[PDB]
Amino acid sequence: GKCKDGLGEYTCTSLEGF
Amino acid sequence: KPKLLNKFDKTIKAELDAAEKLRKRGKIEEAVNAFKELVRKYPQSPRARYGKAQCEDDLAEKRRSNEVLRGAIETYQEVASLPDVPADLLKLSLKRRSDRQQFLGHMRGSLLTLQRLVQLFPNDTSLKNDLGVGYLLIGDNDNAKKVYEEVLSVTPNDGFAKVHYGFILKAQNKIAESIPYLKEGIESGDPGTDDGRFYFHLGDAMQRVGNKEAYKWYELGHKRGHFASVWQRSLYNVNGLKAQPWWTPKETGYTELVKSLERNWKLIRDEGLAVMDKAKGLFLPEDENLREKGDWSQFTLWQQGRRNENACKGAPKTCTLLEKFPETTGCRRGQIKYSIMHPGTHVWPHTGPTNCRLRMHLGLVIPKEGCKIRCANETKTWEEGKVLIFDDSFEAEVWQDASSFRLIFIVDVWHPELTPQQRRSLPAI
Repeated sequence: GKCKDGLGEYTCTSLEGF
Repeated sequence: KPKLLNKFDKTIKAELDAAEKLRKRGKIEEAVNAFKELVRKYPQSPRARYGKAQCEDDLAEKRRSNEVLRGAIETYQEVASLPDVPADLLKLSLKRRSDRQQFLGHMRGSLLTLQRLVQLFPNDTSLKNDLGVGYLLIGDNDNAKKVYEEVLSVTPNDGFAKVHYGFILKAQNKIAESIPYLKEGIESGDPGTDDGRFYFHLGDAMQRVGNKEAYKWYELGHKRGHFASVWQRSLYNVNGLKAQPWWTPKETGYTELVKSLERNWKLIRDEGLAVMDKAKGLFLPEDENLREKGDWSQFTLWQQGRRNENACKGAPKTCTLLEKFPETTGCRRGQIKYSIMHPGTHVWPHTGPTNCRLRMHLGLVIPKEGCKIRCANETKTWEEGKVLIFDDSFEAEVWQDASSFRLIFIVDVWHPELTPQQRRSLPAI
């Protein structure tokens, strides 16, 4: 799930290493 | 403190220390070949294999290389495969493996590693807590919930499990039930509980139930450095950006975009009404648990700076018009979307995730009464054909008490003081 209008996800960004 | 040398490794401690000293002195490449030489000479040595992994881990940091880190991740695994690995070293190796897997986005891989850790160390409560984080990171809130319910059945006052359990409950809209877990968890002061996410959701949960103590926790969250202010509670920020709830077009510098939206507002409206009439399904209900009640749906043209081609088939002229403004089409921390809200709707007080965007609202169909939006301490109304601009990292609240639908067009732009390099580098939201 994405944080669009709010901040409800545990993390809003994706992890892609360096 | 930690016991990392098994019986054989104690007999080669001089060689192991010499290699590790090279790593601690920053001679990473010399340390790699030294530990690689020890792995060749002593292929069963767990401390030698761990030294190789740590050197690869450091080399990955120096080079900023995912490939080199994938090598380290495999070597951490090899440590655990060897015979007679001391418990401390086995735990250190697999914990770093999981952490580095998460760093690369190998969330399923990390989960398997965390599951193995809990199987190998069934009484280590901190590892079960870590397993729950692994589930949260892949979006598996049900399994995360079961993990923390197991932790709390054994250690009821584990603060880390409380805050994460409370976080899960609130995400499930169990607002009242989440408050004591979030509060007791933060108050425990256990490692991992001084986290802005938990202050954020405790205060929001309290606002939803009418608990006036909400802002005492926003203030404490601000004091501990999690919020720029009690009003502006976004958690994915660039510090220093001008912070104010309401902006004028001139203050943003995006006056050409605003002119284009206001001059061409009727074609934007008309394509939105056409989708309302002939492609309703493109409007998706708001799905972030932001409503107390009512009906609120959005038809998104851009998200994370990516155009939705199929959506733009439904608003082709609007998408063509906006293509000329990369300050919004390239805003990877915002959206471009129609937003319809119907009577009987109330949006709880809330903030967005980031201070890196400003939000424009173009009025398309605005009933003469009943619709208003608050940002911080100031409430405003929309006008058809006119742009409002606010910073939704400040607390906002919305009401729709008209007798017909309210349609707006939402256009997010990069915060104007963000550099071009920042606009290219910030991870999407």
